[PDB]
Formats: sequence, structure tokens, C-alpha cells
Amino acid sequence: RVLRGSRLGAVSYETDRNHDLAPRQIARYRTDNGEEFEVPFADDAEIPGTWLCRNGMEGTLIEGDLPEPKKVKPPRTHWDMLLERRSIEELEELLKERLELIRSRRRG
Amino acid sequence: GAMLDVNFFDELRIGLATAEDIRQWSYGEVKKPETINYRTLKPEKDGLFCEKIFGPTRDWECYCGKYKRVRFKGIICERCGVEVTRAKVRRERMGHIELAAPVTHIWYFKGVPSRLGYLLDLAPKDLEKIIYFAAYVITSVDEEMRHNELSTLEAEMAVERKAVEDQRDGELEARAQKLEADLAELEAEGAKADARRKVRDGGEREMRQIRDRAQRELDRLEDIWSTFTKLAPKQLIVDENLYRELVDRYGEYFTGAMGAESIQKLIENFDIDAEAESLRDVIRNGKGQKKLRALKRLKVVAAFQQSGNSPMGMVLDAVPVIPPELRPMVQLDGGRFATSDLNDLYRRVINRNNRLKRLIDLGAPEIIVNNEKRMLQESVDALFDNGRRGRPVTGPGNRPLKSLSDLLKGKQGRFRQNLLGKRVDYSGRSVIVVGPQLKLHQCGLPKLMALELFKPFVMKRLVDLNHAQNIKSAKRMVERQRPQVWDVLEEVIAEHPVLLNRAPTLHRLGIQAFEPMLVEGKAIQLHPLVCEAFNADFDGDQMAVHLPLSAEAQAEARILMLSSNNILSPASGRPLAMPRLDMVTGLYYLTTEVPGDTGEYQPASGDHPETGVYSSPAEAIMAADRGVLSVRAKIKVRLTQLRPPVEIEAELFGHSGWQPGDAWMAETTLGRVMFNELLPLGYPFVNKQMHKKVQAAIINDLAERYPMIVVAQTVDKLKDAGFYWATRSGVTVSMADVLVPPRKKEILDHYEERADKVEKQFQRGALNHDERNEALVEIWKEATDEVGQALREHYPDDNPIITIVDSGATGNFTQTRTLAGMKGLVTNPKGEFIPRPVKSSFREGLTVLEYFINTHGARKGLADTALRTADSGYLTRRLVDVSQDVIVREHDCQTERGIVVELAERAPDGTLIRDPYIETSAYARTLGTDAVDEAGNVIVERGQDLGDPEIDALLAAGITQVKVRSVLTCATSTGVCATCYGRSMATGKLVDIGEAVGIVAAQSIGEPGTQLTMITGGLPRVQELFEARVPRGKAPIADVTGRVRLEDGERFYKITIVPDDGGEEVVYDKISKRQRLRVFKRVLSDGDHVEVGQQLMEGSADPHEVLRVQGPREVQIHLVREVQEVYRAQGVSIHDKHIEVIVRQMLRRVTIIDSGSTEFLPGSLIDRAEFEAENRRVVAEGGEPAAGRPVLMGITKASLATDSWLSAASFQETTRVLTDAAINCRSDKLNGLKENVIIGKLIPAGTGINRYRNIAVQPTEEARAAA
Amino acid sequence: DSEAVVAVDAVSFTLLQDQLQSVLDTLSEREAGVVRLRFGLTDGQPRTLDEIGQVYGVTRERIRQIESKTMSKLRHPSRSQVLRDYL
DNA sequence: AAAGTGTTAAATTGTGCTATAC
DNA sequence: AGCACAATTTAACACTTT
DNA sequence: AGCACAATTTAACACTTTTGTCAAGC
DNA sequence: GCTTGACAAAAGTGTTAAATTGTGCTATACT
Ligand SMILES: [Mg+2]
Ligand SMILES: [Zn+2]
Ligand SMILES: [Zn+2]
Repeated sequence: RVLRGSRLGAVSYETDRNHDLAPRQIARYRTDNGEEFEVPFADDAEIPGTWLCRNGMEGTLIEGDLPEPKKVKPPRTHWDMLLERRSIEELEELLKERLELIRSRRRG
Repeated sequence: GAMLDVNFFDELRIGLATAEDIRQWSYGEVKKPETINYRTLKPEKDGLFCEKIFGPTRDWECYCGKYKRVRFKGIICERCGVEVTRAKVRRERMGHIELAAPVTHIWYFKGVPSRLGYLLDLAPKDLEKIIYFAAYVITSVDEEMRHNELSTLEAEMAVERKAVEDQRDGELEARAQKLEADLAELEAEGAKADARRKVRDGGEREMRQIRDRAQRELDRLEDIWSTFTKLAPKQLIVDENLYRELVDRYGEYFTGAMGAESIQKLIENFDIDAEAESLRDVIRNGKGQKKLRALKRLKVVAAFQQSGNSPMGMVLDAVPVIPPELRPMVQLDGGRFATSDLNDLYRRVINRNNRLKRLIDLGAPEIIVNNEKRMLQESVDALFDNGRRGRPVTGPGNRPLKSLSDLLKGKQGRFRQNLLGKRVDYSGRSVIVVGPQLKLHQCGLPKLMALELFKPFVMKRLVDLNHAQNIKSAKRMVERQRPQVWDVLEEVIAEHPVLLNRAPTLHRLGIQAFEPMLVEGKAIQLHPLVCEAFNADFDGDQMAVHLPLSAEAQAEARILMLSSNNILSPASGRPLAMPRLDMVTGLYYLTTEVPGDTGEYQPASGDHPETGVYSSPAEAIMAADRGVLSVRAKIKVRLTQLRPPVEIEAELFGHSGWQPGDAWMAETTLGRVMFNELLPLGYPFVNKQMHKKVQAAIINDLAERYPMIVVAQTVDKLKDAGFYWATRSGVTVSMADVLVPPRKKEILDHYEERADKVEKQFQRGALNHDERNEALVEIWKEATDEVGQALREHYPDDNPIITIVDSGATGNFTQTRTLAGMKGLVTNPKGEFIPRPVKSSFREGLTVLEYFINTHGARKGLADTALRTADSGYLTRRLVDVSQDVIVREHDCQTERGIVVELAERAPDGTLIRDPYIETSAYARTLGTDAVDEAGNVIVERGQDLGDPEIDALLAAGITQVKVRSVLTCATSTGVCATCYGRSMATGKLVDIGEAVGIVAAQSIGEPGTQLTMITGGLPRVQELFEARVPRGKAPIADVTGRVRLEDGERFYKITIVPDDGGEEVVYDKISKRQRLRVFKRVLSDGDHVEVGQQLMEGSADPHEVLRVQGPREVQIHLVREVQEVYRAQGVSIHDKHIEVIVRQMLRRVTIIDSGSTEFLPGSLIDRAEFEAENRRVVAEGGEPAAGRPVLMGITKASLATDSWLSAASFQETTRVLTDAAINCRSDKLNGLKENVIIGKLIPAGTGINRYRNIAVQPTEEARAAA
Repeated sequence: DSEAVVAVDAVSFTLLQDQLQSVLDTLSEREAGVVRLRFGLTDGQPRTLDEIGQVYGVTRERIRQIESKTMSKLRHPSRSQVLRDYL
């Protein structure tokens, strides 16, 4: 038996060309550690503000649009997991308690 | 320089990759441990198969599908990020992973020797403790603050010490008051004695406990301060509590860390020039073990200092990712998936990296983070080279996973599996049968194999003829085997040669080109004369057929590798297409002479005439067609078309003894006339009984004097007449032909009586076990040889069993002695002799016990044959690899150096008898000097081929020594010259200017190694000589002339040579009693004169001592003689020029004594030409010549220490060659013929050099003129 | 490897392209252009009937009857016999 | 006389190799 | 498994404090 | 395991626009 | 050669419900 297999994809038979190709424009993004990346795009294409560059980190466009911080939060930052189960009056009457233990233990 | 790497290769440079280079190759960072979707079977984003980073899965389509045609190319889809381009750039773009903590490369830490250990002067057992998180390392210390605040720090330390002592004396005063209270209140009243003794004892016990607990903590506080006062970088703190005490207290005076970031910090503060100057000065001033160590460190420090390298590439910060088409995920039918075993290691690396990146941001204690970093280090080490440090990572089934290092090593590595030998298109194979009607250049081919082999040629030709409409109907017509294509296959097959090959391909004659001819059936019909060259027998062997396509390959098959252009062997020069087993006995039955046969030459004149004469051979043939004449009867024919011998033609014609039509009478047989009609027209009449040696002489003379197309037709005619007379010879085997000797019984009875007397003396008690073993062995050896003589003298001379042996057809006599007669002694499994022995023969049949005894040796021989043919291929491989750059470069270098040849020593009076081995050392050479007899003249001038008449003229002139030009003294830069090499043994003329003579020289030694059975004597002796090892039977040689004092002593020996000059004596102490002394001139003992390099014991002198004592011109004699002795003991003729080509590649280097001042480390092995170049330049800019002595080194050590880094990695130790080629930044130039084989270029030997492949060909004008 | 280039198919596709141009050259000037733009033999991207009618100045029904006559002319045995072997 | 202390040899571990085609 | 080989330890040494 | 809930991707349907086809006609 | 009217299928397009995927949480004690 023979057991043919294929990595999933295709092979097309257009003979290659190199003269008429729809026209392209180049954008340029700038990442956080001062790197510059040139990306080609079609002319009928809305050039986005942020691009995941070759460096591995996101880079904004070179213009001054400033599109969105999008109001993304922390998540749970402990505290929040402390404040959701225990209230402020129970902590303030505890912390000061612990604070007084700093006063009594220091002198005996 | 050329990333596309299309046909412009000047160099190929290796080097360490810095982290700025890894994120420059890469097309993006893979940040998820995902391969592919489970439903949609499409590659996920930011994973190990992501389109965005590695490329499109389909040709010219993006991921989302907005752009799907070639009109958009080079652009990037703005919604999915995938550049639309071809789709086979997925096997070439890389990718990288950013490590959240650094990781040392495993090749530069776990090598031998460890390069990180040499570069930092740290032990490997300490390096493994540092980088795998087991011991903190101090990486810096402020010497100024620790210097000046030392007094205040020890003053504060005395405060804490006295606080410990104060609490000690407080508890001691408490114990004193407590024991006073005990001895007061218990003894205030009347009490027992012994309980008061116990009370006073327990008080002393608690006082001792107090002062000793205080003593222990005082020693701890002393130890931490003694550790702080000796602080220095590259230290270790294995305690793991003492370091926290040094961090919370005196923690501002130093820095310490763990792992690869600390190794990176040590590499940062590493001044290479200080270590380089110190390592230069240690080997210049000091000595001992300290000097011998510092050379090893100076090697790697000078490697990082000289080039533009930097050691910061040894610790990693980004890991490259191989493109996903080299580790594919293939969907087998049935919906099954197969991954390529590199994906699991990449997944584990990016998994533990993501978990470290999460644990650091979350905030974690030090133990979890250190455990995560150690797991990350072990994951990257498992990726780069699995199973090196610790136990290997296994998958399901407890098999180790295949890492990146396991793709390159081994006999499976990319290197010896897919780069040096490939599978080819346009080829087939089949079984072989014998083809005794073919010519020498033809071979039959099965028509099915030739139809499938030649498929595009017939698919073109049956469209050039109107048999099919196009190429598709032509393909269908061929695959359906329609009856028109067999008329087209004979058209497209004519004059199109094919290469035939039979594995194993021992010498270069195992691949030969033939022209084909269509033969019905399914077996390849081989010619019955090339079977000696292939070593093929027709009991089921298979051969492979290859088809050369281009015009250059067809020309090479028609001119270079044709079967009838290669008659002789390149190893010895003997004809390899000589007749053999059946043809030899056919010509032996033809050309023999039987006295008293039918129709002999009678003459009994006086009453009737002679009646033995014939007018012509035609009348003799007409007589033999009646019953009157036998073919082997002596007659007197009158030949008018055969040239007479020189003795008869000299007295008959003399001035012009031509024979196209002049008559002469010859007293011969008829059979010798019918033999000599096969030989050429100008060849003299032979009139001898054709042995095999006579036919070897005849074909050798035809190859010397007659052109190459005459020898092939003559050999074909000889095979035809040989088969036709072997079938009439009447050679059959029956049991009535196996004559037993008629007095075997009395011989065996007499030697049995002698053996019975020996056994009676042993049973009485006279001689011991081994002595009676040896006596029985001697008695039965004499019995064996005596029954052999009786059998030899009993047989008639025309027996069918003895004619096959005596004609040299096949076999030898000893097997016949085992057929009728006596088997003899049979070996043990141990190797000793069974003292029984086997007294039966294979015609009388053996008994049960004799057969069971015989099976021991009969199976040991088969196992030894398998292991020996396993061992010989390794030796052939090493010999090819050490000597591939010895090719012929120019015509003449015009040197005047040369070796001398022994060449027929005197006698006792005695004029001059020949040396036995002249045809292997003095034939096919060139003269360095003009030969001169006793004031004479120049008898044989300089530069002649030293053939047969020149050798006979030198022997007639009375000169017994000749200085001969050779390849050991050739004076070209790269390779040898043509006149220094001599005559090529295969062609018979001078060697051409592109012959790769090193490979021919390696194959000539590697081929007959299977017939070498066996201080050692067989193939381990050749393996010991060519590896230049020290032998186990090492025999001492003298260092100087003088007198030898031989002394016995404490049961081994003592030999002290005292010179005649004099000077310091030489003393050799311990020579074991098994090694007997050595005869030349009585025998050596004491009271003896010694020569310079005289051998003192028997055994084997090591070549290093004879190189050191007697120089290179004697070590060449020793190596050539000790190899050729092993090859002569088994009857194998290899000419000495091949062994000299091998031996020249050993002595190419010198070792350095004193460096002078030119970049040469002491103890390094440098080439002799580069050494003399750097000693040529040194007379300018300050004269200090580097001093070095010549060295002799084996073929593995020299083959590994070569310039080319790509040719040495493909041979042995690929990891440790690839890892110190990269440190030195060693470049390649592609000049040998092992790297041009790898990269796909033309090799620089043969038709690949410039002067042969830059030929311009144009028609002469007269012809362009006449057209 | 099933996604590889079969060497006796990539030659046949080239000879099919050459035979296609050799058959299309025996037609007229406009009908060959109508077919080559309708099936995208020159550029690779096919066109609609309005796309050819824009460049030839007629409606979709004029282009469609030109194509329906050309496809009947190509089903002639002199134009079908040399192409029937490629399917 | 003990007690280290560094320098110099036999034991001690690890690395690499082991024919060819179906 | 073994055969070779080179790197890395116990121990065997005189030399210098204690 | 098992469940609950938000975020995201898919598929399904309604409705509009394009692209194609038939008969008539100068 | 060529255009107009009319009709019907095919293709985009928007919205909306479902299915699918991602993530947090479960409190006798357990080392
Ligand atoms: Mg055989
Ligand atoms: Zn897309
Ligand atoms: Zn020369």
C-alpha cells in the first residue's frame, strides 16, 4: 500500500507574471522601541491605525490620529477580590487594630 | 551576501548568531502553543503554523479570502494580515520566540571540552550548579568599599560576637547559680551520695550544653565573616542560607545571582585581552600541569579574540523557529494526522515561556520563579540536543523525541542520508542471468524495464511519427502497451548507453556503461567477462540500471565508462576481463599436447613415408572431420598466414620476416593453430599449453602493444572458443572419478602408533598437557601432508577433478585433499586446534562426532566473514575521506628529489637475481636521475616510463639501484604532478591532468580487504598502521649506535644501549618474557653492535619512534613495507604508488615547539606550506622563526583536521565540528570534491576543471568552407 | 507527497495552452477577444457580458449572441477534434 | 613530631563508531 | 559491547607551618 | 466534573441589486 | 449588426438567532 498525504492547501497553474499587478501603497508603522516597519496595501483599502508588526509588538501609524484606548481595564487586582468579599468598615477597624499591635509589640 | 543562493557561490561562512540576527531573520513572533484548528483544519493565528508569519497555505490566496488571484501579489490583506504570494515560501520563512529569561545554548556548555567552562575558568560541575539553579554566584564586588570600611565592619562584628559571648556567660552564670541552688537545697538536709553525684553531673551537662551551643553559633558567625573577607567574582555559595546572610548584612558590597543571566553578567565583565595576555605569559614562563591546561584555554580565548566574534552569542534571548513545511502536519487518508515531532518541543518551550511570563507579572515567591526558569532551560536544552543532560524527553511508547541535533548526526543525519547519496529518477533494477552470445559492449535489457525507463523518449517519438494526437494520448498508449510502441522503442533505444551497477561498489569498476538491446523476458543479460569486475555470480544477484540523459552524460558513458575501454585494473594493472572458469579449461583442453594420440607425426621411413605432415590447416580440419586426427595430436602443418616466433623467423627470413603469405613449417598440434588464429595477425605464434598465467601474459602483451579496440575483439574470440571447447572437453564429476589413495590406511596406522606412544608418555607422566597437545598437532600435521603427497602422486594427469585445479580454472589442491583423503585438524571456537583429528574424507563420508567437530570452524568462518566485511567498509570510507584532494594538477613540477628502489640485489658472486616484488615497486615509474653503468654511458635517460625493456636493460647493465621520481617528493602546491605520479595502471600510459588519484588509491586498498583473514596479522594490522596507533606488541628500537647490555632481572628484561661517541646511555626497563629477542646477522643478546634504527625485539615498531629517530624518509619506508607485507601475505598485488598517495597525506603537518611571535600556539598541528610561508615572512619585521617538528598522524585525525568545515562535518563528529567551526568563524572555499557534491556544483576533477570544460568548438573553415 | 508537481501534467497544460491559442487564432478578430475576455484567458480574471459590452460599445444581448455563435463555431469537428483528447 | 598545601600520576567518566543494497 | 581516546578525579608526593 | 455567564463566530433568512436569457424589431 | 422590454436566477447585504468558545467558581479535611 502507499499512503499519500497532503498538507492542506493548493497548487495553482497560472504562469507567473511580473508587469501588470494592481497598484499598492506603503504604510509605515512605528512600534514602541523606535522601530519602523513598511507594510504594502491595496489602494482600495482602509489603512488601519495599529498593526501587529514583525517585531512581535503592536505599532501605531506614523500620523497623529490617536484612535482608541478603548477603555480596557486591569481585571482583578487582588484588592478587588478583597473589597468584594470584605467591606471598608471591617478593614478599617482591623488595620488600625494591627497598627496598634505595632505600638504595643515595639515597647512590650 | 546572496539569500536566494542561485549558482553564485564563492564562500560559505559559519558563525555564532547573536540575538540581533535572530530577530532579523524572523518574520514575526509566535506567541501561542497552537498548531491547527480542530474543525476547520486551518492554521490558527500566532501559532506554530500561522499564515501571517510563515506564509499562505494556498497559492495566491490570503487567509480571509478577499484576494485570490495573481493580479494582487506582494500586497498584504488589510483584514487578515497575510501577504498574498506563492505558497511555497512556507518552507523558507523563519520565526522566533522571545524568552522572558535567558537560556544558555547547550552545545557551548555540555560539550567536550566545555567552551563556557574554558572561557570563564569554571569547572563543569560548578557550571551545572550555577546555570540550573543550585548555587548562587558572586558576579561583582566593590573592592574599594570592602577595602576601606573593613575596620568598621570588623569592629561591628566584634560587637555581635561579644553579644553572643555575653548571652553565653549569662546562661553560664544562670547554670552556676542553678547548680549552687541544687547543691545547697538538696544537701541542706541528709541525702544519698550517688544522687548528689548525678545532680552535680547534670549541672555540668547543662553548662557544657550552654557553652557548646554558644561555641557552634560563634563558629557560624566566624564562618560568615571569613566568607565575606575572601569575596571575589566567579565564586560559588552552595549553602543557600549563607547567601541570604550575606545579602541582608554587607549586602551593598557585591552582587550575586543564579543561572543564565548571571552567566551573561559574567560574560559582560570579561576583558578578553587580559586573559589572552595572561594565558600567553603562563605558557611562556611557567611549566607543569598549569602550562598544559592554559593551552586549552588559550585556544578558545584566541578564537574569540582574533575574529569579530563575541561570546555574548553563547547565551540566548530569542529562539528561532524552523519553517513549518520542514516539520509538516500531514493528513493521511482515513482522516489521520501526522506531526513531525519538533512541534511538541516547540510547544513545550512556548508553554513554559508563557507560564514564566504570567508568574512574573502576577508576583510570586522566588522558589516558583526559579523552578519555572529551570524548566524553561531544560525545555530549550531538550529542543536543541535531546538526551544530553539528564534523561531524554519521551513521547508515547517510551521512545525519545527527535530533536534538532538528531537531524544532523549519525548515519541517518541529513548529512550521510540525504546530502551525500540520494535516490534517483530514471532507474530500475532486476535479477541478472548470463549472456554468453553478447559482445563485450552490449547487455540485454527487459523490454518492460526499458519501456518504463525510456518513457518520455518514446512518448516524443510516437508523436513525431503520426501515431498519437498529442502527449496525453501518447502517455495512454504507452501505459496501455499498445502494439505500435515496440517498433518505436527500438528506434529510441539505439546507441543510448546505460550504467549498470551492483552493490557493494568496491572499486571504480563496479559501475560500467553498456549499450542495450531489447531481450524478451525479465532478467538482465550480463556479459560473461565483466563478472570478474562486478564480482557477480548468477545465483540470484540483482543489479541496478541507470539512464544518462544529457549530452555530457552520454559522452561520459560512451567514452569514459564503456565496458570495452576498461580491461585492466587500476589497482595492479593485470587484465580483469581475462577468461576464467569455463573458458580457461576450454582453452587448456584445446592447446594441450597428448603424446601418442591419433594421427601423430610418425616418421618410420625406410618402407613408407612420414605420414604426419599437412599442406595447410584446412587439410588438417578436413582430416579431423573424419576420424583420422585428434585436435591434441602433434603434427607438422605448413602455415601461410600466421607469424612465426622470433627464433624461427630470424633464421628463415631475418631482414623482413613478414607473414601475410610466406610459408613455414611448424611442428605443433592442430589445437594451437586454432588458438593462434584467434590472436591478431601480426602476433607471433605461441606454441605453449595455455594455463591461466600464460593467458594473462598474452592479454597483458596485447594491452601493452596493440590498440584498445583489438584487445576487446580478441578477448571476445577467446571467450567464444573457450566455451565451445569447454563443452567438448569432457569434464564431469562422478564418484568413480574421486579416487581414494590406496595406502591411506597404513599411513594413518603408522601415525596413530606414533600418537599412541605420545599419549602413553602423557598418561605415564613424562610430559604435561600442552606439550602432548603440541606433539599430537605435529604428528597429525605430518600425517596430513603425507596423505596429501600420496593422493597427489596417485592421480592421473587427465582426471576431471585434477584438470580443473591444474589449469588454474578454479579452486586449489587443499580442497581436493579434503575431498579424497583426509580432512585434517579442525579449529576450536577458541581458535586452538582439536588434537583428535578428523580422519575421514568427504567422499567416504564423516561420522557423527567428526561432523559435529567440523561445525565449529565452519560457523566461526561465516561469522568472521560477516564481521570482516562490516569492518572493511569503514576503512575504505576513512581512506577516501583522508585522501580526496590528491588529484593531478600539472604536467611536471621539475623536482629532483626521489626515492630509491631495491631492484634486484647481487647474489653471492652471482651477478644479479631479481627482487621478487619489482612489478609493484619499480614498474610504472619515472627516473629522477640518469642511469649509468661502470663508466659506461647514460643507459636509460631521465624521464622514461620504466617498462619491461628498460628494466631488462638495467639488469643487463649490472646496476642494481635506481633513483625513482615519486609522489612523496612531489613539489606542487595542491595535488600532485603527472610525471611525479607515473603511469596510470588502468590506461597503460601517463596519467591525465584531472584524475582523482587519491580516490583510486583509496579504493585499491579498500577493495581486497575482505580477503584478509589473519602483534596482529590481518585487517586489524592495516587498520593499526593507517590509524598510526601504538601497537600492542610494541618493540623497542635503538636510539643510537653502540653496544647493547642485555640484562635479566625481576622476570621481564632490561636493555641498556651505551654509545660509541659516547654520551648518555639509553635504558629500556620492562619487556615481558613472551616477547622474544630478535635475529639478524647468531642472534641479538649481549656483546653486540647496534645500528642507528635497529629493532631490538620482535613484534612491530611504532611509527612515531622511527619518525622521531630516523626522520621521514625512513618512516615512509616503514609504513609502505608494513602495509605491503600484509597485502603480500594473502596474494594481493597493490602497486606502491597507491600506498604512497595515502602515506603522503599523513606527513603533511608540523607541531610547534616555540611560537616565535607569529600567531602559532604551541602544540598545534599546522600545515607545512603555511608554516614555511609564515617563516618566510618572518625574516622581515623581526626574525624569530617558529620551530616545529614533523608529525605522523592517522587518517581519522588528519581527515578531521582539514580546512573545509563542510567536508569535515559530513564525516565524523558533526556536533563538535560544527560547534568549533562556529566559534572560530571558519569559512569554506569549496575546493574539495565532497562539498561540490553537496552543493550541487561540478567537482573540480575530470571534466569539471576549467581547462577541459572551457573548450570552444567550431568547424574548421575549410569544412564550413566546403559546406 | 500528493501536493507536488506531476511532471507529465505541467507539460500537458503548456501544450494545451498552445493548442488553445492555435485554435482561437483561426477565429475572427472580435469573437476571439470575446472568448478571451469571457473566460479570462489573457488576464486570469473573468469578465461579465456588461464588461465586454463596455469595451465594445454594445449591450449584453449583443455580446451574448456573439458568444453563442462562437461557441457553436467551436463545436465544429475541425475545432473539436484537436481539443477532445485533453479531456 | 602533626598539619596542611600544592604539585604530580593511576583511576574514572563520557564521547563516538561500528558494510551494502531489496 | 567493545575499542580508543581525552578530560576529570584519589592518592602519593615533598615543602612549608604549628 | 459541572454549571453559569459574557463574547464571539456562524448560518439563515429577507430584501435588494446584478447578471443573464427570450422574443421582437429596424 | 444591432437595440429594447421584460422576466428570472445569482449574488451581495443587513439583521438576528443559535452554536460555539472563553473564563470564573465550587468552603469538613487532605501536605
Ligand atoms: Mg551470489
Ligand atoms: Zn485576508
Ligand atoms: Zn610532480
